[PDB]
Amino acid sequence: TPAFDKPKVELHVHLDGAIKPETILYYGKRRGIALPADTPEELLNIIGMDKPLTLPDFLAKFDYYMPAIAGCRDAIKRIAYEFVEMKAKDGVVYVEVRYSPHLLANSKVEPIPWNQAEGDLTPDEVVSLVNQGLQEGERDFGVKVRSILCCMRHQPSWSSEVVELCKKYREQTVVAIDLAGDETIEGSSLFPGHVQAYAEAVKSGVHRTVHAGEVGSANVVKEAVDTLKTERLGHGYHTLEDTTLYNRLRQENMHFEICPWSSYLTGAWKPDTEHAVIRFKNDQVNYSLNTDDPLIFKSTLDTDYQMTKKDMGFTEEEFKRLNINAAKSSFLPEDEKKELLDLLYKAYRMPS
Amino acid sequence: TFLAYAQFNDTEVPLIEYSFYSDESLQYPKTVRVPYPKAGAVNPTVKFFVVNTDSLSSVTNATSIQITAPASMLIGDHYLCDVTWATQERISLQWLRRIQNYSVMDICDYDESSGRWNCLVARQHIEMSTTGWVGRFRPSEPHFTLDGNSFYKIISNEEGYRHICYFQIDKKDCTFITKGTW
Ligand SMILES: *[C@@H]1O[C@H](CO)[C@@H](O[C@@H]2O[C@H](CO)[C@@H](O[C@@H]3O[C@H](CO)[C@@H](O)[C@H](O[C@H]4O[C@H](CO)[C@@H](O)[C@H](O)[C@@H]4O)[C@@H]3O)[C@H](O)[C@H]2NC(C)=O)[C@H](O)[C@H]1NC(C)=O
Ligand SMILES: *[C@@H]1O[C@H](CO)[C@@H](O[C@@H]2O[C@H](CO)[C@@H](O)[C@H](O)[C@H]2NC(C)=O)[C@H](O)[C@H]1NC(C)=O
Ligand SMILES: *[C@@H]1O[C@H](CO)[C@@H](O[C@@H]2O[C@H](CO)[C@@H](O)[C@H](O)[C@H]2NC(C)=O)[C@H](O)[C@H]1NC(C)=O
Ligand SMILES: *[C@@H]1O[C@H](CO)[C@@H](O)[C@H](O)[C@H]1NC(C)=O
Ligand SMILES: [Zn+2]
Repeated sequence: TPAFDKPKVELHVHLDGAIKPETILYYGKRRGIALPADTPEELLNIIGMDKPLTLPDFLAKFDYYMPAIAGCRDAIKRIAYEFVEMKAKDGVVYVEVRYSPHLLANSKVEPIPWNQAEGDLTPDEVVSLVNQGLQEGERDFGVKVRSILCCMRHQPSWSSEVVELCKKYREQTVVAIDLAGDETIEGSSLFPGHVQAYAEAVKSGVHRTVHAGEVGSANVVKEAVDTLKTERLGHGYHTLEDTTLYNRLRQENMHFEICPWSSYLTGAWKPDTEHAVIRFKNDQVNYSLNTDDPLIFKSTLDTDYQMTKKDMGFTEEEFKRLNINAAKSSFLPEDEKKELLDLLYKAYRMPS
Repeated sequence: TFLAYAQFNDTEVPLIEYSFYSDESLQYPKTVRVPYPKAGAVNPTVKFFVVNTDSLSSVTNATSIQITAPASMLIGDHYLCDVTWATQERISLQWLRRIQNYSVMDICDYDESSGRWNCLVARQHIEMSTTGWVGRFRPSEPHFTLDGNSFYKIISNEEGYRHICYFQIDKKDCTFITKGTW
C-alpha cells in the first residue's frame, strides 16, 4: 500500500503522543486507574480524532490515558521500547523523539502532573528509564534513535533542569532541547528561565529546536530564532506572513519540521487554503515530514505521506530530497550524520 | 553492605484447593487453598529491590531502590531466575520470558551520586534457543573474576554441548574454554 516505500527520517514526534492502546489498557488494569473504554480497539476511538476539532479539545485527549502511564517506572521504559518498534514498522531508519520528562514524574516535580499523588519517580529516574528503553529498542528493531527533552511554555520554572538533564545524558540518546506547550501565551518566548536555558544550551553544545509558528504569529517564530537561537522550527507555518523573515530564513538555511496531517486535525491549517507546505515545495526550502502524535491522530507516518502525495501532487523526487534535508539537519554528531546520508543516497540509487 | 530481595505478587493467581483431614479429633475437614498457576493460567509477577543496611535509621522507614527490568522483558510475562553478586557494588540479574527460549542478563552498578543502581544496555547479554529452552532447567549462573569485569558461565555451544564460556561484561561475544563430545 505504501506512499513512499523507501528509507525515511523523522525529526518531530512526541512519545506521550505515540503510545499503544493495549499497554495503556494493561497499566490501567494493573494500577486500578479508571479508563473510558475496555477494548484496546474502541479505546483508540475515544482518544483519537477524525474531524478537525481544535487545540482546546485536543489537549483534553491526554487526560484520558496519561494518568495510567505516568509515575510507573515499568511503563516509561516499556513505551519507549514499543515506540522504536512502531517506527521500524513504518520506513523509519532514524528518529528523534521528544517528551517532557517532568510530565511522567510523580516526585520532585513543581506541580505534580495529571492529578496523581506523590510520588516516587523523580524526573531524572524517568529520562534514565526512557533511555534504557530507546537503547534496547535500537538494538532489537534496528533503527537509530536519539531523544529530545521538552520545556513547557506555561512552566518556565522547569526549563532549568531540562537543559541540565540534556547535558548529563548527552552520552545517551539526548541530543537537543525543545519547547512545546502553548504558543499563544503572552510573551512566552521571553520568560526568564526559558531564555537562560537556551543560553546554557548554546554555551554547552546542546542543539536546539522550538515549537513555534504552528498556531501563532510570525513573531513567535522571530523570537525563537533571535532571542532563543533555535536551529530548527517545530511547524513554523504562519511564517509565510513576514516575507522579510521567511526569505532571510531560507537564506540562512532554516529547517522546518512539518506535520501535514497534524495541521489538519489541530485546526492550525484550514482546508480552504493551500497547505502551508506546498509553498515550501515550490520554494526549494529545507524541510522534513513528521507526525507529531500518531495515537491521537490515529495515524502512521504513511498517512502524512499519503496526504502529501494525494491531496497535493508530491512526487518521489521531492520525497527523496526532503528526507535528505532531514538527515542533513538532524542533530547527530557529524561523522554519524555522514553515514546516515551514505545509507540514504545508496537506497535512493545515488552516489557518494 | 547491601541486601537485595525479590517481591512476588500473587494477586490474580488462581487457587488450588483440597481437603485436609487432620487428627480424628477434627470434626470438620479443612480446605487447604494455595496460589498455584496451572499451565496457561495467570502467573505471579515480580519486582526486585536493593537496600542499604549501613544507612538504616530507626527514625525513618528504610529506602529500597527498585531495579526495573529489561524493556525486552516488560513487553510481556516474565520471570526473575538468577541473581548473582559480582562485586561489593556490582550485581547481576537474569530474566526469562514466559516463553522460555529467550533470556537476558543485566549487570548493575551502584551510582554514588544518584543513590540508585544503573544497568547500561551495552552490558546486557542475550541468550536464546530455537531447538528448545534456555538452560538445563533455567539459565546458568555467572562466576565473576575478582575485579568483576569478566565472568565464566556454562552455555551450550555450536553443536549443542554445554561448555564453559568466557565473557567480558560489555562485549557481546565470548570464547569457549572447553569443547568436546561431553
Ligand atoms: C499486586 O498486584 C495487584 C493486581 O495486579 C495490584 O492490585 C491493584 O492495586 C490497585 C491499587 O491499590 C487497585 O486499584 C485501586 O482499587 C481501589 C479499591 O476499590 C481504589 O480505591 C483505588 O483508588 C483509585 O481512586 C483513587 C481516588 O480516586 C486514586 O487515588 C487512585 O489512584 C485510583 O484512581 C484503585 O482503583 C486494584 O484494584 C488492584 N487490583 C486488584 C485486582 O486487586 C497491587 O497494587 C499489587 N500490590 C503490590 C504490592 O504490588
Ligand atoms: C563493604 O561495602 C562498601 C562497598 O564496598 C564499603 O564502603 C565503601 O567505602 C568506599 C571506599 O572507601 C566509600 O567511598 C563509600 O562511602 C562506601 N560505599 C558505600 C556506597 O557505602 C565498605 O568499606 C565495605 N565494608 C567494610 C566495612 O569494609
Ligand atoms: C521461541 O519460540 C517461539 C515459539 O516457539 C519462536 O517463534 C516461532 O517460530 C517461527 C518464527 O517466529 C514461526 O514459524 C512460529 O510461528 C513461531 N511461533 C509462535 C506462534 O510464536 C521463536 O523463534 C523463539 N525465540 C524467540 C521468541 O525469540
Ligand atoms: C513507615 O511505613 C508505613 C508506610 O508505608 C507507615 O504506615 C508507617 O507509618 C511509617 N513509619 C515510619 C517508621 O517512618
Ligand atoms: Zn509537536
